[PDB]
Amino acid sequence: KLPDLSMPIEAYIRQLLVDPDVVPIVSEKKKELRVRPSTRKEIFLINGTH
Amino acid sequence: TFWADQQGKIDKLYPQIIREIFSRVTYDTVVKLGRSKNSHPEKLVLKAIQIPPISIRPGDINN
Amino acid sequence: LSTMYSVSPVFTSGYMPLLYDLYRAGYLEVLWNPVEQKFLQHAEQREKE
Amino acid sequence: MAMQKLFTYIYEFIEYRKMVLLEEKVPYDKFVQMVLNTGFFRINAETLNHGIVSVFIFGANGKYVHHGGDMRTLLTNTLNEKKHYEELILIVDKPVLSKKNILDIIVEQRAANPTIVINIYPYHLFCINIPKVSAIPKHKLITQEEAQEFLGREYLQPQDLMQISASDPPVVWLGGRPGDFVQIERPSETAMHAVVIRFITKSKI
Amino acid sequence: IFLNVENFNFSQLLTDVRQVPVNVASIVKNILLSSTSGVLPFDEKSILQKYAMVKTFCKNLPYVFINNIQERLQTP
Amino acid sequence: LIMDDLVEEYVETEEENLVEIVESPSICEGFVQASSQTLVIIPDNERITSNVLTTFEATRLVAVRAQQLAINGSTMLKKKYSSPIDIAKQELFNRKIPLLVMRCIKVTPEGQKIVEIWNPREMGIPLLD
Repeated sequence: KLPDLSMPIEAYIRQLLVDPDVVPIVSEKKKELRVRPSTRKEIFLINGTH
Repeated sequence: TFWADQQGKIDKLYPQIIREIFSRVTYDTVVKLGRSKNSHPEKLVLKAIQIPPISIRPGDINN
Repeated sequence: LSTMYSVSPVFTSGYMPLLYDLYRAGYLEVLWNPVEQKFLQHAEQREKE
Repeated sequence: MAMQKLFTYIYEFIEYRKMVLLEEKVPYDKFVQMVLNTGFFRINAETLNHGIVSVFIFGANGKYVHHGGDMRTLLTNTLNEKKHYEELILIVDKPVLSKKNILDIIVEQRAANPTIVINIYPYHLFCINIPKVSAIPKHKLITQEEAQEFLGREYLQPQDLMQISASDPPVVWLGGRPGDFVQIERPSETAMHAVVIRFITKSKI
Repeated sequence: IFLNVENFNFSQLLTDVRQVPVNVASIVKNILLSSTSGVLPFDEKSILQKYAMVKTFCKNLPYVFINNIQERLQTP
Repeated sequence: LIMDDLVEEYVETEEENLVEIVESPSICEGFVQASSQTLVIIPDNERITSNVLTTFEATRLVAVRAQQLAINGSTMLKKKYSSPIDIAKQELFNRKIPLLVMRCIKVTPEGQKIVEIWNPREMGIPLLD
C-alpha cells in the first residue's frame, strides 16, 4: 500500500487502483498512460460502459 | 473439462483461461444475474486449494 | 402447614400457586370442607415419621 | 352443464361481493347464444366504493382463448374505456389456465395497468356457491386495524402468519387482495370450532 | 358444527362424547360425596349467587390461557 | 484381481426447487458479529405468559439449583437433606430458589430482546413430592 510520488506515472497509479474506490477511465486507443493493475480491477471506458 | 466451439474451431478451456474469463465479470453483472456478491465466478477457479485438517484425515484419503 | 411441609404459601390474584400447592400435598378438601385439623395432625405424623 | 351453473352462480358471486348489478339480466338461451357468437359474455357490476367490476365469461371453444392476439386486443380495448375498473375477472376453461401464451398476455396487461386488478379464473370457481359449500369454513376479511392490533398483542409480523392465496375460492368470493388478512372460523373436532387468521398472498397467476 | 363435520366426511358420525381436560361431573360428584350435608333448604339468594359465580367463571375461563394478572386486569 | 470392498456409488436425483453496485464495502460484506441487543423486560402487569411453571421450567430450575449446590452448598433450607436434588426440590417447594425464569417473547429486528421475567417463588409449582 501507500503509493509514492517518486516513481514516474506508474506503480503509484497502480497502487492507487488497489483501492476499490479509485476507478480508472480507459480509452483503449491512447498510449500516453499505460498501467497494469496489481489485482483484478473494475474500470469504465471513456464512453461509460463498466 | 470444457470445450470452446467456434464454428468448428475446437480449443480447450483450461482453468487458467476460465479464471481469466471469470475475472473480467463485474459485480454488477453478478448481482443483475441473481447471484450474491460472495458468489462471484472468480471464486470458482482455485490456484490455492485447502488441504483439510488432519483431524478429518487420521492415519485412505491421504493417498 | 408451611412449618411442617414444603408448602411455603404465597397469595396471588387467582391464588393459582395456592391451589397447585394444595394439589401436590393432597388436602384439596379444605376448599369445601372444614377439615383442616384432620390432616394437619396427619401432616404432623408424616413429618415425624 | 358448466355454462348453466356459471350463469346461475356468477350473479350470486357478484351479490356476495356486495356489488350492485348493471345493465340487465338475459335469459339462459340468449346467454349461450352470445357466448357462442361473440365468443364471451361480459357482466358489469358496481362496487360500494363507486368502482366498476367487469366479469368476462369466455367460451371453451372461443377464439379469444385460442389466439393470444385476440385476448390482447380485447383487454386493451376494455381497459381503454372510461370506467374506474376496480377488478377485471376473466372466467375461462381449465386448460386455458395451462396455455402459457394467454397467461403471458394477462401478465403483460397487468404490468401495463398496475392500478387495475386483472385475474383469470377457471370455470369451477363460479360453478357453485363457494361460501355455502359444507367443506369450506367461513372466511371473513378483517380490517387492517384489527389485524394490526392482533399482531401487536401476539408480537407477530404479517409474514409470520399462515398464508392463503388470493386465488383461493373463498378469498376470491370475498374479494381479498394480497397483503390483506382473512379470519377463518374453522370447525374443530378438539375444541368445537376455532378461529385462525391467515395472510393473503399473491394469487396463482 | 358437528353436522357440518358430518357433511364433508365419509363416515364421521356426530358423537355425544368429547375429549375434555376436566370432567366437571366427576368433580361435582366427589364434592357431593364428601359433603357433610344433603338436600339443602331452598335459598333464592344462594342459588342466584351460584349462578352468578358460574357465569363469571365461564366468562373468565379463557384467562387460563394467559395468566392471573390479565384476568385481574380484565384485559381483552 | 478380484476386489470385494466396493463403495456403492451414490446418486442424488431429485433436484431442489427453492423459490451502481461496487465490489464490496466494509458493511455489506462482513459484519457477521450481529448487533448487540438490549433487554426489554416486559412490565409485570403487561405479562401474558402463564403464572404457573411448566414441568420443563420447574425441572430446569431444580436441575440448575442442584448442580449449583453440587459445587456450592450454602443453603437457606431449614431441614437438612443429603442430596442436592432433594435440596433443590425443597427450595422450589419452599419458594426459596435463588433463580429467575426469563421467557424470551420476541427478538426484534431493531435489536431488542423482549422478555418476560418470572419469579419462581411467586409461581405455581406442578411437580410431585
